[PDB]
Parts: sequence; C-alpha cells; structure tokens
Amino acid sequence: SYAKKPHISALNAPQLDQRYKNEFTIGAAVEPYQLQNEKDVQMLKRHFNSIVAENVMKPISIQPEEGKFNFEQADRIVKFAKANGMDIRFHTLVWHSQVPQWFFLDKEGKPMVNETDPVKREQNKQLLLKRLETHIKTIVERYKDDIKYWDVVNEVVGDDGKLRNSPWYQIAGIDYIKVAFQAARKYGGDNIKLYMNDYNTEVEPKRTALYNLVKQLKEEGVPIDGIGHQSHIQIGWPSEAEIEKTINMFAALGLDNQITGLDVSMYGWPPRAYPTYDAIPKQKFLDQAARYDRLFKLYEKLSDKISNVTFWGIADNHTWLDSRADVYYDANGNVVVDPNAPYAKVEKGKGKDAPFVFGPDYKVKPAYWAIIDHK
Ligand SMILES: [Cl-]
Ligand SMILES: [Cl-]
Ligand SMILES: [Zn+2]
Ligand SMILES: [Zn+2]
Ligand SMILES: [Zn+2]
Ligand SMILES: [Zn+2]
Ligand SMILES: [Zn+2]
Ligand SMILES: [Zn+2]
Ligand SMILES: [Zn+2]
Ligand SMILES: [Zn+2]
Repeated sequence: SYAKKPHISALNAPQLDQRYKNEFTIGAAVEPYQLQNEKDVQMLKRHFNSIVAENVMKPISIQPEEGKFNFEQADRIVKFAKANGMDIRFHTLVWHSQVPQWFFLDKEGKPMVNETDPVKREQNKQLLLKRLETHIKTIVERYKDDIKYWDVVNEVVGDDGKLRNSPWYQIAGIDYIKVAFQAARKYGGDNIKLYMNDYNTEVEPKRTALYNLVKQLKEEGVPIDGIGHQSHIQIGWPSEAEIEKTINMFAALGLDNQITGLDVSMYGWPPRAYPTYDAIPKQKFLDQAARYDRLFKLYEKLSDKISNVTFWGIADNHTWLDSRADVYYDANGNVVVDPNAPYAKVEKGKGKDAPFVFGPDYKVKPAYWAIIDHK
C-alpha cells in the first residue's frame, strides 16, 4: 500500500486485532520459549487475540510413548492465553507427520501396514481406533474448558484428490476421521468447535475432494463445524478469486472457515531463496504489501464466513518457511533466484523468507500498513 508510512516499532503501532475485532480474531502461532521473551510477549499482548502452538500440541509432542503424556509445554501456552484473554486453537489431534510410530505397531511390535491376514488387519484397525480415541479423550478431557477451536484432523486429503494414504488410512480406512471427530465431540461437549485442517484447499482436485468428504461426513452425522485453511501461500498464487470461491463453497455447506497458518512467502515453489534477510530486494516487500492488501480486503468481504485469521508466526525473525528456503548457487558461487536459471548446487533450508507484516527487528513492514488501513 504505502511506503511513506514509517518503519516504526510494532509495539508502538495500532493494534492488529482491534482493527479487525468485528470481522475475525487475529492469531499467531507460537513456541513456549517465545513466552519467556519480552518482545514476543509484548507482540502477543498488543496485536493478537488468538493463539496456536507451532509444535507442542502435535501428537508426538503430547504422547511420544503410549501412556506418557507431556502436557507441560501445551499448558504454558494455555496459561498465557487465559491470562491475556486470547482464544486458543489446538493443533492438532491427528496428523500423518510428527506422530509417534507406536500408534501403528501391532501387539507383536510389527508394523500394522504389513499385515496380510484380513482378520488380523481388522483387529489392528480396532486397536488403532482405540488408541486414537484414548489420545483424543485424554487431551480433550484436560482442555475442553479452555480451548474453543480444534484441528481434529490435519491434511487427510491428498494433493491427488484421493484421501491421503497415510498409515491412519491404510490401517483403519476412512473410519479414523469419523472416530476422531466423534471422540472430540463426546469428551469435549457441544461447545468446542471441530475443524478439518489442510493446505492448498483452493487447489483442484484437492478442493473438491475436501468438499465431497466433509459433505459426506456431515450427511452421516459426523460432527464437524468448520474448515481450516492453512493458507501457506505466495505473492501471486493462489488468486484472490480462487480463495473466494473456496471460502464460499465451504460456507455453503454450513461450515465455518478459519485461516489457520497464513504466511505469504517471498518465493515460488520449489522456492529459490535469498541467503539472508538483508539480501531480499525492497521491491519484494512492496509486492507482498499489495498482496496482503488484496488478501485482507477479501477476508473482510467474506467476514461473515470467517471467524479467525491466524498467521503461522509472530515476526519475520522466526518462520517455519525458513526450513523450505533453499538457496541455489551457480558455478561461480552467485545466488540464483530465477526459477528456471542454470545452477550448480543447492543449500536446502539455508535461506531466509519474510512472510509476515512485522519485520525481524519487530518493526512494521509495508504489508502492515497495507492491512491496518481502511483502503
Ligand atoms: Cl519454525
Ligand atoms: Cl528490517
Ligand atoms: Zn475499522
Ligand atoms: Zn487485543
Ligand atoms: Zn543480516
Ligand atoms: Zn467473522
Ligand atoms: Zn518455529
Ligand atoms: Zn508446519
Ligand atoms: Zn528494520
Ligand atoms: Zn488495505
């Protein structure tokens, strides 16, 4: 939007959540250590009214061995949110990544996916489903009074438009999704809100597969209240038109929509990253600000169908996108960022992305001014 507008400390900037408070909550994803850092604490207090765990509420973080529950890290995020009046999202009860392998071992300690006996396969399904229910039961019995929004399952639809063929699906079929939602409703009650969370929700054939799956589950009475759109997006993709079509399509089913992991990468896919923040040209930040301007104008247009927009981080000094920021080098050792250009080697995850409206020094970016205004 504007470059006249100064690069001031975000701790002196108009509050993001208050700008959007009648449209949707504004959330940030966090690690417990950020709650012991003065600037991160002040950022959350000043700008955000919703919170989610980057990592410490994922399955392997909560029950790394059967019967060993580590709630200590998740508790710290819950305590902070309650003390500051923030909504909490739980990420996530079921996922094919960051998930302990003991879930999928049969009683003899062998991988359940290798079982060929159909009678044993059925016993493995029921055992996996029992373990799934106990994991969800224990978590929801602890947090049902504190955590309003739940990513019950994450990424269960494949990018090929089929259900994702994870061990969950190989072993139990579609019932693991039904069991997860039924268990969360049973032990959590009517007041927690249950979401199916995924990325590339705008992209066919994934989008229609997600649509059909949710429609079918709600016809069968499986409790599902909304869709989580991870929204790990780029400056130019996906188009605002396709985002709008997606949000409307699920709203038509009676589903809430939440933007659960928003970041606007500086790069394409696979990314060709700059090696450092300082090397990103100023024009990239202007392009990103214009993208954020259109994006939040669209969220506001659709505000009656969106209850929350959560960024997957606080400020540019910390983003999981850095793990994807591969730096490409030509034969002379110069950085290559042109997506089709010659190159000799790549340094995977060594570069720097810049996906938020707050810079790594906790000063506001052009993208912040683009979404704090009313134009
Ligand atoms: Cl991270
Ligand atoms: Cl800066
Ligand atoms: Zn306003
Ligand atoms: Zn606030
Ligand atoms: Zn630097
Ligand atoms: Zn709303
Ligand atoms: Zn992180
Ligand atoms: Zn992630
Ligand atoms: Zn700066
Ligand atoms: Zn604007």
